[PDB]
Amino acid sequence: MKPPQFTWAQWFETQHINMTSQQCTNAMQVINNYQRRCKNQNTFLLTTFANVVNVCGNPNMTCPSNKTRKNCHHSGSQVPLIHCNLTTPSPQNISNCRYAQTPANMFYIVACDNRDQRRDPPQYPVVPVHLDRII
Ligand SMILES: Nc1ncnc2c1ncn2[C@@H]1O[C@H](COP(=O)(O)O)[C@@H](OP(=O)(O)O)[C@H]1O
Repeated sequence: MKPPQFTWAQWFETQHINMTSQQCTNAMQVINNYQRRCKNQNTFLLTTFANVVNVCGNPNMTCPSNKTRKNCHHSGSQVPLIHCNLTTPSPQNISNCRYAQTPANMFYIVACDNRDQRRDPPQYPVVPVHLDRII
C-alpha cells in the first residue's frame, strides 16, 4: 500500500528514513496524506539511506514478520529511532490525526531487494523495501 509514484525503496525512505519533522504528528501527515489513511503505528530510523543500504549487505536472515522470507537483514548496531503511535484518529479528515512519539535505541531488521530497474537510481543496485522489525 504505497502510492504509484514511488518504488518500494522510495516508499521505504518516505516511511522510515525521511522524518520531515521531529514531531510525529507532522511527520505522519506525509505518510497519511500519501496512503489516504492515518497509519496506526510507524517507526522512523534515525539513520541514513546509505547506512540502511549497507545493512542490506549484511547476511541474509529470515524475516521475523514472514517465516517464508529470506530477504531480511539485521543492522548489527543499535540506532536511535522514533516510534509514532496514533493518538487521535480521523477517518474523515487525515490531516487532523495526532500522534505520540516514543524515542528509543534498537536494532532493526530490513528486507532488501534488487532496485526497481525503471525508476530506482542505478547508484544503488540493492535497496531496503520494508522495515520488518525493531528489536
Ligand atoms: N520479506 C519481505 N520482502 C519485501 N517486502 C516485504 C517483506 N515482508 C513484508 N513486505 C512488504 O513490503 C512493504 C513495506 O512496508 P513496511 O516497511 O511498512 O512494511 C509492505 O507491504 P504493503 O506496503 O504492500 O502493505 C510489507 O508488508
